[PDB]
Amino acid sequence: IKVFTTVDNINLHTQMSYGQQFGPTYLDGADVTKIKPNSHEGKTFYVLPNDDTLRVEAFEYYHTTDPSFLGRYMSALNHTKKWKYPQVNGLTSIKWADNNCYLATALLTLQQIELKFNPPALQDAYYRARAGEAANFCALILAYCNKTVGELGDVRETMSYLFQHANLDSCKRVLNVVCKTCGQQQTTLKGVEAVMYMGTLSYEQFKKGVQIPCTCGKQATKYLVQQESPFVMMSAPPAQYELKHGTFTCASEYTGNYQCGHYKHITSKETLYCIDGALLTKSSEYKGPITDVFYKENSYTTTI
Ligand SMILES: Cc1ccc(OCCN(C)C)cc1C(=O)N[C@H](C)c1cc(-c2cnn(CC(=O)N(C)C)c2)nc2ccccc12
Ligand SMILES: [Cl-]
Ligand SMILES: [Cl-]
Ligand SMILES: [Cl-]
Ligand SMILES: [Cl-]
Ligand SMILES: [Cl-]
Ligand SMILES: [Cl-]
Ligand SMILES: [Zn+2]
Ligand SMILES: [Zn+2]
Ligand SMILES: [Zn+2]
Ligand SMILES: [Zn+2]
Ligand SMILES: [Zn+2]
Ligand SMILES: [Zn+2]
Ligand SMILES: [Zn+2]
Ligand SMILES: [Zn+2]
Repeated sequence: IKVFTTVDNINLHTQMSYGQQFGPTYLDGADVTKIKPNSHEGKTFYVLPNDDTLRVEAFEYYHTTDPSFLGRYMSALNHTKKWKYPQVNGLTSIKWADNNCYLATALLTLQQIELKFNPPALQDAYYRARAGEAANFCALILAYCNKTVGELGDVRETMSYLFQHANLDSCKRVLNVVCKTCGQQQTTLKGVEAVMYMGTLSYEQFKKGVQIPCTCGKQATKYLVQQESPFVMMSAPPAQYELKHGTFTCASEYTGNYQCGHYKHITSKETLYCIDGALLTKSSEYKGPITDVFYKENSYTTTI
């Protein structure tokens, strides 16, 4: 049966009654390697790279040479295609399934922050996600993050993985630490390290100064001097926090114990919204266990 095989669903290649024929083969998420070619006449078949043309084309689309990627990608795709993606306040979320709470919180965050992905696979799926088709994008996140369906995940970890696979070259951060004995030292962060900070949740507290230790046991302060990024992520261990409307963009809510809780998404619009997969809850002021707060920026210069 004359059929079409592909590695990226972009460049298509036109190739008896699948392992001996093509190797590991997939058709819409399902592993058909142990099947025989009927209704599968002319359909596009995902195959593993086995020639140089497909090996080089696989890097053009996925920017990876790991032979496990496609297998881990189609393995996650079998579940994500069965997931439901409701539109909650103009945003695509995921109904609870296979411990996808941290994935849904990451999907809502990405729809509200500016990010340009370097791999065309992530970028092309990023556009399809905002439109409503978030299956191919959720599976790709699991593949790039080396995570599997059902495994427990962390929002700060998953975002950090994606941030490295994205264009944050123009993102700079000029920090200044001063010591009561050593003196004043200036540091500059560029890329993924310039948009993230684990420690405090308040962007204003980062500007006013945060107490950190130097080589000397004496306490030093670290304050932000210059920031040049479309957004910043502020992270801290889960504690109680009051989120004021208009002072932030979106925030992540973790409830439970280490590697044992449940993630919830909070966003700021005309009023504070709380998304729990397919559920919605409004509030004027919010207070709860917040672990990550996202703030929007463009250019900031300190007064000190
Ligand atoms: C869900 C999940 C999946 C994977 C995951 O991987 C991380 C592994 N890396 C290193 C490969 C982590 C998490 C997770 O829990 N993250 C949340 C946000 C989190 C939660 C907590 C936290 C709550 N209560 N307590 C108390 C407690 O546990 N007692 C028994 C009293 C601790 N502390 C944290 C401290 C630091 C960072 C995150 C913390
Ligand atoms: Cl690369
Ligand atoms: Cl499922
Ligand atoms: Cl869950
Ligand atoms: Cl990349
Ligand atoms: Cl903001
Ligand atoms: Cl949970
Ligand atoms: Zn070709
Ligand atoms: Zn790349
Ligand atoms: Zn499932
Ligand atoms: Zn990678
Ligand atoms: Zn010193
Ligand atoms: Zn010092
Ligand atoms: Zn208000
Ligand atoms: Zn959960």
